[PDB]
Amino acid sequence: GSHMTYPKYLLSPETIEALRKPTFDVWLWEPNEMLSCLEHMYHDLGLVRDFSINPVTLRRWLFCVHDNYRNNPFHNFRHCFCVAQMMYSMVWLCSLQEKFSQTDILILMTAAICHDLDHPGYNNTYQINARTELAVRYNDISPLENHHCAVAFQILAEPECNIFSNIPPDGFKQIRQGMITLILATDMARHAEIMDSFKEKMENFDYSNEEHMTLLKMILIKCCDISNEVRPMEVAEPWVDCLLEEYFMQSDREKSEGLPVAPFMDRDKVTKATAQIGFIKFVLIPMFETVTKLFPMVEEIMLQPLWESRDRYEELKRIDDAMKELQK
Ligand SMILES: Nc1nc2c(ncn2[C@@H]2O[C@@H]3COP(=O)(O)O[C@H]3[C@H]2O)c(=O)[nH]1
Ligand SMILES: [Mg+2]
Ligand SMILES: [Mn+2]
Repeated sequence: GSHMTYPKYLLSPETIEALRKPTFDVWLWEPNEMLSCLEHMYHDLGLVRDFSINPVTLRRWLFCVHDNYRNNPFHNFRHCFCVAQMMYSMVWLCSLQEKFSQTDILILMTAAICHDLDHPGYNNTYQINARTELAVRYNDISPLENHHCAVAFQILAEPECNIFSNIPPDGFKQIRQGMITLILATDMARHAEIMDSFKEKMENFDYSNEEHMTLLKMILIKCCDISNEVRPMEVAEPWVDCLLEEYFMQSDREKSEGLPVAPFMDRDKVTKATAQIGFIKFVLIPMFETVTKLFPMVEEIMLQPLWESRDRYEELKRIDDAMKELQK
């Protein structure tokens, strides 16, 4: 309803409102628009207010985080924007502010933004098997994730980027610990371990028990990370071709360098459909089923799109298969 046009990085009222929901079209926007969005999130969640974040530093820091993501097909700035924007969505969808402190929100949000810093676009198995410098550096223990985390704090140690410069040190120590746990929790090698620890607490969940809360925070960041398929089908789908783009780059290389190839990155055997049916049925549906025991509104906003996406890929596979029966 506006009297004149604004530049793009002046988000409109429509965009700001849309940003609260997981229907948001994470493809519409260029990096500067995404930066303004992340910025708005910090103000709107009251984090600028409650941690005295100098607002120019907030901007400088985000631009700096941006600079430290690489131009990978999948593990890129736009992916961290998805993860952060889904977390933002979740704060509203689950009323996380009723249950969590502002320090906990700061952790969730900053860990979402930082959780894949400087990802080289080849996973931990490649690093370990190739004996990369990262694998040697981190002794084969969640090397990518430990690195993302280290880069996060290197950025924050530069004073012009230090969004925590006005938090007292006890606060800093606490945010740092949370963020480390959360970013490390994103390594999928630990998925069943973390899911088991959570389910065990979920036998008698207790919002006043820090250990219960830490596990909830780890499940929350894990949901957000692997949440592409929760989004509308037109927004979700292009991500799968990016993921395969990386997975196939890795397996080419592995083949070429004599290293073990994983069959789920095997060009000859893998399909969008075959990639997503299992990942939806046996990773995403069940994780969100348990979150849903705490947050039942999660069913309708997030389990439904997943059921729909599983059903669609199942159809797709039926036709892809028909189609390779014209071949070979
Ligand atoms: N098959 C499939 N795997 C995914 C999908 N989304 C995330 N993953 C995997 O989950 C991993 C989680 O952390 P990263 O974001 O470091 O790398 C991710 C992918 O390997 C998806 O939509 N489909
Ligand atoms: Mg990761
Ligand atoms: Mn990620």
